[PDB]
Amino acid sequence: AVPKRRTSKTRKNKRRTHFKISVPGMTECPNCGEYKLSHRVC
Amino acid sequence: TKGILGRKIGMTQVFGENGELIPVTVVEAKENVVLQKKTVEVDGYNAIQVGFEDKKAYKKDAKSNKYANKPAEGHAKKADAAPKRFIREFRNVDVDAYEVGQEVSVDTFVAGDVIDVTGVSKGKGFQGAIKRHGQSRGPMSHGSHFHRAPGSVGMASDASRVFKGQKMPGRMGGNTVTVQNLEVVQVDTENKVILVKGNVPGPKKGLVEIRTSIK
Amino acid sequence: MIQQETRLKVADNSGAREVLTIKVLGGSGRKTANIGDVIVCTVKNATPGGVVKKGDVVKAVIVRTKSGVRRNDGSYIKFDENACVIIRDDKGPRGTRIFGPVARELREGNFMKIVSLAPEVL
Amino acid sequence: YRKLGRTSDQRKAMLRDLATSLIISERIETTEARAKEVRSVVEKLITLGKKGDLASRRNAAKTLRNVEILDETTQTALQKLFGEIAERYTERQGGYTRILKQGPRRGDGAESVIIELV
Amino acid sequence: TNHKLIEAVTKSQLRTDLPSFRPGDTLRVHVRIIRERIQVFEGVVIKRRGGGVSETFTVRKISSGVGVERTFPLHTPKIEKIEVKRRGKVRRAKLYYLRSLRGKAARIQEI
RNA sequence: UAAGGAACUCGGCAAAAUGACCCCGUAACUUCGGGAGAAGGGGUGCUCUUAGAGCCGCAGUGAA
RNA sequence: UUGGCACCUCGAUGUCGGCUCAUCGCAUCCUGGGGCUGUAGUCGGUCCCAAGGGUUGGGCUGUUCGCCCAUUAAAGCGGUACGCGAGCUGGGUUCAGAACGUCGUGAGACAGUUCGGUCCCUAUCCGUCGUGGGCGUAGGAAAUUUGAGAGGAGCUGUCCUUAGUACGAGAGGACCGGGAUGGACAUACCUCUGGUGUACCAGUUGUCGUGCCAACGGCAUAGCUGGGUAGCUAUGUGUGGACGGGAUAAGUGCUGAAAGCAUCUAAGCAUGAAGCCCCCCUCAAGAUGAGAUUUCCCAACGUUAUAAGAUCCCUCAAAGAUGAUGAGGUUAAUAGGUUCGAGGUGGAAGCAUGGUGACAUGUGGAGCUGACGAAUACUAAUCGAUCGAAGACUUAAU
Ligand SMILES: CC[C@H]1OC(=O)[C@@](C)(F)C(=O)[C@H](C)[C@@H](O[C@@H]2O[C@H](C)C[C@H](N(C)C)[C@H]2O)[C@](C)(OC)C[C@@H](C)C(=O)[C@H](C)[C@H]2N(CCCCn3cc(-c4cccc(N)c4)nn3)C(=O)O[C@]12C
Ligand SMILES: [K+]
Ligand SMILES: [K+]
Ligand SMILES: [Mg+2]
Ligand SMILES: [Mg+2]
Ligand SMILES: [Mg+2]
Ligand SMILES: [Mg+2]
Ligand SMILES: [Mg+2]
Ligand SMILES: [Mg+2]
Ligand SMILES: [Mg+2]
Ligand SMILES: [Mg+2]
Ligand SMILES: [Mg+2]
Ligand SMILES: [Mg+2]
Ligand SMILES: [Mg+2]
Ligand SMILES: [Mg+2]
Ligand SMILES: [Mg+2]
Ligand SMILES: [Mg+2]
Ligand SMILES: [Mg+2]
Ligand SMILES: [Mg+2]
Ligand SMILES: [Mg+2]
Ligand SMILES: [Mg+2]
Ligand SMILES: [Mg+2]
Ligand SMILES: [Mg+2]
Ligand SMILES: [Mg+2]
Ligand SMILES: [Mg+2]
Ligand SMILES: [Mg+2]
Ligand SMILES: [Mg+2]
Ligand SMILES: [Mg+2]
Ligand SMILES: [Mg+2]
Ligand SMILES: [Mg+2]
Ligand SMILES: [Mg+2]
Ligand SMILES: [Mg+2]
Ligand SMILES: [Zn+2]
Repeated sequence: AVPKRRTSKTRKNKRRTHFKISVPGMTECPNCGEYKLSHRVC
Repeated sequence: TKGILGRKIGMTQVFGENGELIPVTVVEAKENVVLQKKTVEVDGYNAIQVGFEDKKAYKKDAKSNKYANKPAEGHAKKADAAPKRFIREFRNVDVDAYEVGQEVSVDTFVAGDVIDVTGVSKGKGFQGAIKRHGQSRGPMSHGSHFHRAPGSVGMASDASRVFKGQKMPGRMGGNTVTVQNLEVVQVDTENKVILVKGNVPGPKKGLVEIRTSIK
Repeated sequence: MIQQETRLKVADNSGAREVLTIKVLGGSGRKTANIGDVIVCTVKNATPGGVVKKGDVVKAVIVRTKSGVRRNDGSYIKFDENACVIIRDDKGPRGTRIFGPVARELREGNFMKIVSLAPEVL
Repeated sequence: YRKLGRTSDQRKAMLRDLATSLIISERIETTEARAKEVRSVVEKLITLGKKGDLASRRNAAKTLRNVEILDETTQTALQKLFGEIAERYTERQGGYTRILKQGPRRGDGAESVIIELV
Repeated sequence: TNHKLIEAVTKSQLRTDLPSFRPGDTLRVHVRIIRERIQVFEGVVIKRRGGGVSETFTVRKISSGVGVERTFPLHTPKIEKIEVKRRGKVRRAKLYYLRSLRGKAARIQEI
């Protein structure tokens, strides 16, 4: 129910190893010279 | 002995001699080809490799398993066969009676033959102890707050841990399963079909392996 | 599909009218019995003057069930009620008459006297 | 079929509303899952319009909402469906709608799409 | 259809001498029982279900005051013949409501 | 929700069942008021004629 | 077990029974093997080996226990905080109310009894059940694999025949074998029997709508009712464990001396259990000891671009919490639509005819139809982007 010991900085950062986001899937739009999400329309 | 690969089509029934109802599974075992012969001298054991269900030839920029990649294409061409969707090894058979590139026809088996059928059972996803392990529910009334929980998972200070092998919730199904001592009811050379008495593992279209029964 | 506490009509003239199932015989942990199986039962309701009396603990063979039975040819037979016949150790009926239809599986069970006395065997 | 986070009656009402809105406007913006269900609903309505008989009209009226459309003329959604839209799709064998993704909404990250008549 | 392979492999089992009938009809079913004799089960068709070789039908009768129901696969060779004695008038495919009725309340009008 | 029907459980807990209106009918006991809505049974739809004749459904206080 | 002691815990180590889930011991309840018998046979008594599996459903009581009813091959005895309340219950037992008996002058009390009486907690670590990512496995990659090792399974009844034979005055009634069929358990699966089936079909009540008739829609548990496809399912349909090989236990010996003989033992040689190791099923090379086979790929100046091969993204389902897996991505049937079907429902609307009317009949097995089968690019799976090796050293080699 409750933490028996406090979490060390090391353990917390190890846990957060995978807690991140990814760059979105994007492709260049030919006419406007900008970027958009793949399979999406401007 | 004997072996073949096929797809499970579905269940139906037939009427045997004296009219008894025989439930059966239809297996379509077309396009079986011996791709390789493994031997003790080279591989350390005797086996025949059988490919099943020809797939499309290699093409550039293929995006799915429908098209053979170059390693698979070379492996099949070495047998002078089209690339195959499913590849499995048979150790029960006698390798001296097969040639690389030869067809394995449904006519390999005969009605009355006793077989073992192997396949991947149907998946069920994340399931609890009641369904996955067939445990009892707690009471559904009389003040109960215990219905589908798994129950006690151990003992007290001894042993102060849960033993390996404790039955708990988790993914269910999708396991390799062998059903033993089924019978071949009918072999139909056209349509390349084998009728297996009873039922076999897996969903419809799932791959099944038919072998002569070990026992 | 007969289990402990199932109440059954009696399809004979032995005196018992309704019985209550005490035990399904034929092995440890057996839960249910069907046509041709033998049960230990108690007579809950009896008619006057019969040989079998209320409160007696007797043995009976199941002769028809609502669940019915499946035959090897893929056919089924089902009845509108659960009825049994009080028997002796020799599998002969205790009564001298049988009422209503009984299943042909009794013949395979070797309850030939009951089959003979039945007005219809289906 | 999808449940769209609603009970059966709520989902049916929302699908009728969306289909009628698409018939009225010819192009709407919604969520991806909603549009993936609305496409089937709308295409079956258009099939009924292409049939064009009285029974098909009454079956379509089972689903369409009662929304007036205002050259100062006035017609109901059912009239538009059995007139203009059916006539425009007389020669096309299915595929009367198309979905175009646009990216997440700010408020809840929902995948916004535009579904339009082709 | 069903799967083409299933239909092809079970085509030979189908019988081509069974009369057409519907629920509510009275049938005489001549069942082979074995010393091979024929026992006639006469009663009303209360249900037909399934398709192909798996199709079944159920016939109900009152035997000595006790309702009896017999379910047969449509194409079982164990049936010698089927005779349609009466053509009943009903409003639904499954006549399960007949189970709870007795006497004239269970009567089915003829066409 | 098959078949069973309290075998559950400390205990029928919970749930199921009953339920409206109209007409029949109603026990021991009683302080003669009661008990009593005892219990247990029948009828309800629609159309037409002026209580009959019809019509339809598995089902008519067809829901609550 | 009842105790003795008072060593951990009173800034808290929740007490009985039951439920759920087990796990271990063997002083073994059943089943397997064997010696003796005051073992004729069928049955028994006793002792030895043996822990593989199995070992119940009720009446009473809070009960544990115990008695009883009916079974069973058997209904074994113990340990695990009298296993298990951050898994459940809360009948009993240390609570406030009340009453009886009893004791007390009394307030109150009990080798007693009786009715009633709040069971909190979002899991950090270890542990356990599942499921992904990283790196390693001296090139990179696709597929097929060996099996070190680990897990699973392991039960048993009845009947027929041998044979009414052996044994036995008789009654009764075999071993050894050979056949058949069940109980419980496990596992797969939906053809069948049934269950469910809230975007399938139909009937029906009240009320509000769509202007009205007709036909429909909303709400009333999916309003209710009768059916029901796929899928998921057991009570339904199949299958499995009584086989065999090796080594053994208690036993039984053969040959055989010490001990001239005797002696199963001391050296030798056999035989002998449901038990051990295999045989059967499943997982398994992070087996860092990182294995094997087949096939594919081949550059230059850490950098850039890449090969075989993967992914991102998108259409999805046999897969699924998410990842992952598998089917597909235009050189395309992956999903939606469309068209034709299977199955389900059971006779649409409109019109006509008959009826005073409720309705009926005909057009017409009609109309409708989620998930199931097939055909068809009509709609959407666009363009594109990212990752991805260049094969070290030492020693021997016919
Ligand atoms: C339901 C919630 C209560 O939990 C409980 O009552 C139980 C079920 F969790 C409980 O009884 C625990 C288990 C108790 O602890 C035990 O104490 C024993 C002596 C020993 C045992 N161990 C150590 C062997 C301990 O575990 C105790 C003392 O709570 C009374 C814990 C202490 C810390 C305690 O007092 C706590 C603070 C107690 N409490 C007083 C309630 C006091 C009674 N109460 C009040 C209310 C309430 C108030 C307002 C509104 C509403 N609707 C209800 N509900 N119940 C609360 O307000 O909250 C809780 C947590
Ligand atoms: K089924
Ligand atoms: K490896
Ligand atoms: Mg239980
Ligand atoms: Mg609950
Ligand atoms: Mg959804
Ligand atoms: Mg509603
Ligand atoms: Mg049908
Ligand atoms: Mg039930
Ligand atoms: Mg029922
Ligand atoms: Mg009852
Ligand atoms: Mg009880
Ligand atoms: Mg109990
Ligand atoms: Mg209650
Ligand atoms: Mg009412
Ligand atoms: Mg002590
Ligand atoms: Mg001291
Ligand atoms: Mg303390
Ligand atoms: Mg402390
Ligand atoms: Mg011992
Ligand atoms: Mg009682
Ligand atoms: Mg304890
Ligand atoms: Mg605990
Ligand atoms: Mg007090
Ligand atoms: Mg006193
Ligand atoms: Mg109380
Ligand atoms: Mg191993
Ligand atoms: Mg089906
Ligand atoms: Mg079904
Ligand atoms: Mg109207
Ligand atoms: Mg409203
Ligand atoms: Mg309202
Ligand atoms: Zn742009």
